[PDB]
Amino acid sequence: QQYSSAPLRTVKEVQFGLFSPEEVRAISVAKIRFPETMDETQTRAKIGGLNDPRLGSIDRNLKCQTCQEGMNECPGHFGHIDLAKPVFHVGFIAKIKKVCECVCMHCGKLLLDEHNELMRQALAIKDSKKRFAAIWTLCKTKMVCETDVPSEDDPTQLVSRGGCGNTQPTIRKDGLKLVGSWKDEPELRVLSTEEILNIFKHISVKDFTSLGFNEVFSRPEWMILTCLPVPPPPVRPSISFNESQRGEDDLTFKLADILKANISLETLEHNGAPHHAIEEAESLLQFHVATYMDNDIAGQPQALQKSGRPVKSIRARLKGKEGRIRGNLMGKRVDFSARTVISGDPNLELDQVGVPKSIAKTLTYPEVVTPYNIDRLTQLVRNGPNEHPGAKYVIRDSGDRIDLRYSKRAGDIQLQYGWKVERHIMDNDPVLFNRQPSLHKMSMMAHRVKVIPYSTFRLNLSVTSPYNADFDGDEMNLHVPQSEETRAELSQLCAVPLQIVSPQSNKPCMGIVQDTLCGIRKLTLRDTFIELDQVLNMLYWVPDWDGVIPTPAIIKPKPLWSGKQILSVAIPNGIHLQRFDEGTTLLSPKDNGMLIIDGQIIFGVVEKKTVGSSNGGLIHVVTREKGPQVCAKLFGNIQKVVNFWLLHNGFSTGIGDTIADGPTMREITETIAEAKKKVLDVTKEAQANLLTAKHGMTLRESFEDNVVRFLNEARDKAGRLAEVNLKDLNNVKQMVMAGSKGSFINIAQMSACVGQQSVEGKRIAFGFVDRTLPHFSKDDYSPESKGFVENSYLRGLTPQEFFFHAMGGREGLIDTAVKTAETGYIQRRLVKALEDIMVHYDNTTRNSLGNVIQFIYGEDGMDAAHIEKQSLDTIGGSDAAFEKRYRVDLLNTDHTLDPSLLESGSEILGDLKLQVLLDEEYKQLVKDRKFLREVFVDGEANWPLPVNIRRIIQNAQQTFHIDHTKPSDLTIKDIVLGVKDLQENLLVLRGKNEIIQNAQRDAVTLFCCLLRSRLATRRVLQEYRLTKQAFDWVLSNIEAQFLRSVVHPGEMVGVLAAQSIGEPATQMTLNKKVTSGVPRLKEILNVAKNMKTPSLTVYLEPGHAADQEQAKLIRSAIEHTTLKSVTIASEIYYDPDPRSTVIPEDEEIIQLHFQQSPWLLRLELDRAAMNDKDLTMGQVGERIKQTFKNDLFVIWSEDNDEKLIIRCRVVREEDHMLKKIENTMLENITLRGVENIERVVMMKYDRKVPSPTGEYVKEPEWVLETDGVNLSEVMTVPGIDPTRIYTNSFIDIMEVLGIEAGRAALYKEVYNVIASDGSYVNYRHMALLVDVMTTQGGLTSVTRHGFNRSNTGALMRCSFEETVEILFEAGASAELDDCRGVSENVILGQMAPIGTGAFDVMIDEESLVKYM
Amino acid sequence: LKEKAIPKDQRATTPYMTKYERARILGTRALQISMNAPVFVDLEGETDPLRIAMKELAEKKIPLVIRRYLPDGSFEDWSVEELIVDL
Amino acid sequence: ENERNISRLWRAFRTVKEMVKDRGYFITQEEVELPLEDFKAKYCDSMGRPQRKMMSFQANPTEESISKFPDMGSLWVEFCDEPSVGVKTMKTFVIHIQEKNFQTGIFVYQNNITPSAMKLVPSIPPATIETFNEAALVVNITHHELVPKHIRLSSDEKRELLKRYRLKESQLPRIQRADPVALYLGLKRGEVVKIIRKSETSGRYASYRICM
RNA sequence: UCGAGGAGGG
DNA sequence: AAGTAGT
DNA sequence: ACTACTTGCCCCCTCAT
Ligand SMILES: *CCc1ccc2ccc(OC)cc2c1
Ligand SMILES: [Mg+2]
Ligand SMILES: [Zn+2]
Repeated sequence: QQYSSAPLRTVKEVQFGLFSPEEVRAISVAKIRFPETMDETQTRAKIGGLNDPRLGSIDRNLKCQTCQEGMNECPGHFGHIDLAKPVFHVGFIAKIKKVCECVCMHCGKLLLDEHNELMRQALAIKDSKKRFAAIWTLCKTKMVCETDVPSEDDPTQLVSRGGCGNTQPTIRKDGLKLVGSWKDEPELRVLSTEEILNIFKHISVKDFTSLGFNEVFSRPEWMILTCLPVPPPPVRPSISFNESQRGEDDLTFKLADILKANISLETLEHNGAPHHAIEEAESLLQFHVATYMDNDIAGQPQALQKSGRPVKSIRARLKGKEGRIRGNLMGKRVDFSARTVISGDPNLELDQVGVPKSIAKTLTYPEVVTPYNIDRLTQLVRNGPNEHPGAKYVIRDSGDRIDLRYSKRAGDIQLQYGWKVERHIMDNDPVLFNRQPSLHKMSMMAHRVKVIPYSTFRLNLSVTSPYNADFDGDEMNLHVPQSEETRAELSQLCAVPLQIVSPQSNKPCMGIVQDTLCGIRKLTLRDTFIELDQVLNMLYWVPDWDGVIPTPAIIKPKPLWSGKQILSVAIPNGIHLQRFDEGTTLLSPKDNGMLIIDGQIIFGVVEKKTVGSSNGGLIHVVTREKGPQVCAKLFGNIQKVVNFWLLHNGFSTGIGDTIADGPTMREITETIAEAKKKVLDVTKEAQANLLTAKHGMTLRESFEDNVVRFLNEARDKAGRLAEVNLKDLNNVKQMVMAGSKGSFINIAQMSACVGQQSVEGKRIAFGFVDRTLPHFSKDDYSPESKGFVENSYLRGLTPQEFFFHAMGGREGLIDTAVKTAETGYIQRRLVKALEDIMVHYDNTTRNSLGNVIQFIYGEDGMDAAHIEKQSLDTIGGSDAAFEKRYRVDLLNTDHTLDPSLLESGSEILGDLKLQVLLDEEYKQLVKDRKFLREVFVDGEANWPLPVNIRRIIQNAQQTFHIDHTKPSDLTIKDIVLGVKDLQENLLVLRGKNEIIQNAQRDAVTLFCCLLRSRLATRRVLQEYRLTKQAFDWVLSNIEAQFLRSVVHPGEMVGVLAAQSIGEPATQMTLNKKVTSGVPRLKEILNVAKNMKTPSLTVYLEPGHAADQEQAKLIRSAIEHTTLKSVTIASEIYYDPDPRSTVIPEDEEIIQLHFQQSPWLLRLELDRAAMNDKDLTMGQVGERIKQTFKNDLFVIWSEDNDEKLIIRCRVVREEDHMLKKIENTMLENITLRGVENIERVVMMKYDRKVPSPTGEYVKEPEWVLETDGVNLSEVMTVPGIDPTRIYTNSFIDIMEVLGIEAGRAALYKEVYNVIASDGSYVNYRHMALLVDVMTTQGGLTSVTRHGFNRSNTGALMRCSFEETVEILFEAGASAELDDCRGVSENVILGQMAPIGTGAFDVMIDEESLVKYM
Repeated sequence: LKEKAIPKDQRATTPYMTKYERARILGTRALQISMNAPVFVDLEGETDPLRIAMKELAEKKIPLVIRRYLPDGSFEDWSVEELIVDL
Repeated sequence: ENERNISRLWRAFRTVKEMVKDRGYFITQEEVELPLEDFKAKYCDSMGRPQRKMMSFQANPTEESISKFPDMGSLWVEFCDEPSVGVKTMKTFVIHIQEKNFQTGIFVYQNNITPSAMKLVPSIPPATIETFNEAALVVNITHHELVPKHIRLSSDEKRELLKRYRLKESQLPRIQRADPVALYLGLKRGEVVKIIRKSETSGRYASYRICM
């Protein structure tokens, strides 16, 4: 804290290494000889032997006798201990042994030379650690230190190499000792540490630099400890819980152990030394030095304190969630924080936070005294710390700090410029507000303080959704920035209105919720009319009101305003919304849809689809059009008019809202009756062996799959029966229609019927023997036995329904609990794996190594928040409707621009050069239609893109009062060249070379296809009716909003991608039946070697879509089967006459297939099973015969003989040869199909595909699904489409088709995991993750085995997992840390090179005088 | 090296000011204004140092240069006066 | 039965002509779409049995391939009739390679090249030899949906790539040398491949990977 | 003022 | 225990 | 094929050096 004249710098590089004993003895300030910590007279001095002998203070006296500084300074000074004998460093016994196996003993020389080939190529590995792995692999088995070697010129006359003669021992680890054997019996000698030390000290400098070591920073000899550093007290501080008692740290005691064992070894060495007696006091010194650094050694007793609990090792301090790195550096407890219960408030602005007075009196901001505030600050100092607008402390330039609670001068402080005043938090201070867990960045947002009473944080309700905050008792956190520039970082980056439209889903993340949403529908109703007395209150309630009472829609006998009318006062001007819900006409008979013009509602009931977090909703529009702050006011003004109107209209929900209304119940139970009658039918079916299974499914499985569909297909029927019976006044229906709470299934279960309970997919199992409850007879598969709840929640469950429903509920609660640890840990692995990824100032997306992950972020360079789903109007419809819309033929009197559309209309008829222009326009639009159908194969047209051109043109049509009568003053040169010119101004990259310029046309290609598709000449002139005015204005706006939509270099895209994936992973209430989201995502992120549902989707040859027989042929062509699948039984007979036969049913078919063994093997096959696989006994026998060739004489009955028999005999004394031949036949040999393929189902997928007319048509095709993967083999099968085949095993895709195709399948799978739960995540996040996993050439797991073994800095990698082992290898290998990783600058307390740190701020002296 | 400075007539980054550049400029300035540093605008009654910095930026009277570093130590200097400020 | 096996060999012959055409050698599209009948019409004996040594062929570089890569030598593609390639046919093909003095030699083996023969694979530098299994060649993987356009960059094209992005080769995405497509292009170490794939954010996106 | 164990909250 | 990296 | 492994958000009482 005190001033120092040393130059202040920041850490640029961290150079890791190992301590030479000499350097320890050098920087050692004390010798440390006695375990006595205290003066031994307990005179409150510290002995000149262990604690403060020049090492630092534990008291309040100018100590640190070397520093003369006293604590809060003198960080701690080191001492040394000279060890009586070398001991291993426990963290390197693995590496020491590994080095011991590479070098010869008694000759410090590398075992393998450059005279070896595999060595000299492993020697050239540029990496250090991987080279050491290859050298240790080549040298762990050369055991003879060879002295001469076959040369490179001639293996005959060979070459010497100055080699050791001795044989190299085979070494093994025993506890903490290294023991070896040599070369008629062996010999075993333990390797003394000094022997290894002398051998390491003789390793050549080139050899250990080849072994990854560093001549100056980490020689191999230093993994062995000779002089041991003694950390100062601040690392192992004392305790003062009484006065004449002081508790020393665990480390101080463990050192005293090391010192005791050392003095024992020193006297035993200096005296008469019995060999065994000292060579086990050494084993004890090694034990103490080892367990002092790591006391969690595998396969050893822990070093235990007196009380039995183990001594906390130093490694234990750094490792783990609560260790040094995770819980003290990557995360801290912080000052200037506050936390309390949260509440809602209809009367706070969206970006305000209600702060209780007691907290505002406590939290304090340091304001520098400037002439702009000396008056206000002087008044706050007068109010002092007890009244709210007051202050706690005053800091003078000297430093010593005045406490207004106590200072006698707190009354008459006359402030001075430059002094700091620590004033209370006051209204409109930017503060950071957070609810936990903090899953995405919107969980922490900057609010404006409003000091209020009553001890609760108060939130605006539209901000609940991003925090995931309810008011069932939550607490939220508040952090108060302390610098004038961290406030700016909050108000200009993290402020709530900025975070409204989120880049995670390119949609808003805040909407109109709960009361205001339920009321805005009742208010918006067509027959909702407001009287004058109440209109004036609703108007005065909107603060930005212009004071202009709008003309009432109804004058007539009495003036009446509509609900839509008054609500429109909150919608600002310049807002245009169109949405056709369903059967919506422009007449909107059902008040369906939404039509807002200039900020006035024209028709349509307002609900969730208009004012929720909807994609094209009112909030997304106002935010893009008018701005963050205008949309934030839009929340407050709607939540004030709707909330006020609802306050006086009222709203409730009673139990009568669940009444089924008489006969609807009668008709509901009839519906359940005829359903309970259909299952009893299928039961008598399956009980009489009359039902038949679908392929690859049990008769029983097929039965239950039927029954379940029968049941909950009838539950949904009673559901819609009650939804339809419920009048439009039913308050629950009102909430479902407004979209504020509740859904269909809710009405169904509450009023009609609950439905079938399920556990693990199937119905309620037979927990007891052959029944679900003892109140049931055995083998009872009835609906009301396996857990079908027939009663509504209104009627009431029976004890059986109650218990089954309890079982089903417990499955969901278990699922939640069992999965939260998984989703939370997947979230962490994602963040820690993408954390150092951001966009640099060349638009390339890089990590902390400069390695390019994405050349242009998201392949388009756009901020996901500036992107909306618009339609590509040039991909669908007939080839003709295309021509009708876009073709302009100036040389044809029927297909020319009508002279009504523009003024040069008649004088351009027959213009050959203009037609040459419109021709090349039309050839570009048809080129685009080609390109689009190549990119989007299935014809999907709606795709998220940067500039909403539809709104940008509706704006022009309104701004300029465009009448669909007057002809445009545009010329075709204006439109065609204006758009052609506009494109080369849509800029993302900006380099002056063909690489970057090609990258530009690439990144801009798709958007330009949309632009030309919407600014085509006939569209501009016949649909839009634009003017050269409105058109030029549309072009300038498109260029503006485009440049605004590019990403800003600095966006921490990595963390955004991780949070954008991990947070939807939280909301997954999971679980062909394949592995579902949360487990499958665990599979994918881990690069799971043996996944759970390895399906294979095989599409067949093009000219065979509907050929079902062809599909049946491929099913039989690939689906594996063995003889076991068709064999009923096998028997061994003694039938010793190869020409006669004792079994009379085999009397025939013996003179028909007309030396050997008298022993007969007779198989009986299943006619039904043979027919599922098309029989052909000849194929079976022919395969067996060609399986054994001459050794096995085989005959069989013919393909329709009543019993299906194969007889087998051996050819020219054990007879167990036949016993083993039986299961050789049953298990090993195959009949037809591919290996690892098991079931093969035929499903008939729908598939959109373009008609010869042009438009896309549903043309479904037969597809085979699969249980098991053999891609390399199924691929080469005749009759299939080998270019549409797909596997959910992307590990296989990477191995057969390449890394790129693996990246595409890896994305297709992660996308299926999110979409399967209804969620939407924008492309660039999933894309960025998949690109990180594939950028190194293979599949890098998001796992301590994959990415955390990269070349990123050691501090970054250690901040994840395997912390101390990573820091040990960093020390041994002398790693260098760029401190480019964000985690490094977090550890070092430096501004990280992210966001506002991606650049430096320079002051310019010449502009400093230009301005004065 | 110091051939690390891309010359002005060869700068290829964006001519627009980023969210982070603007936030770091307004913060840095409001910090210096708050530490009694010379102000280059008519205050016109403004007394919050941030609102003062927003006024300096509105008139391009901020005398600071943004040093944009490229992934190799190369960098481009840009004055706040040059940089376009949409938002 | 024996007839269905010869079709697979014909499919691999096709995929070989496609791979040679793609690597940058003068092959026509007629030679590629060599129909089903005309194959047994040329490479089957009296019994209708495929003779494989007849199938081997040389291929020369195209005009623009020599313009882009001047040292793209001539390529030789020998097939083997014996399903296990003995070291005798290897040294025959190998001394053939340096005798006629080629740059690249592609050896398609039916079932197994012995550990003895594959010892002579890097025995003729400065020429390289690639070994392809017959069954991994029946389907051209590059015709798959998920395999986008790979393009081998020249030494100057890559030097320009590293300059215009300020990159060391370590900062470039990597393609494994044993990667199926890298084997398909004869992609050697350090050679940079340029990957043009379609996109849904933009119309088309260009990435690059480097060998190993 | 040292920590460990248990019970709870969203 | 899961699951993988390494002996 | 067997063994060596690491590792699974924020926020009161009781006990005993
Ligand atoms: C602390 C991380 C976290 C929060 C909420 C979650 C909700 C459900 C699940 O399991 C399905 C995971 C969560 C993880
Ligand atoms: Mg809650
Ligand atoms: Zn000191």
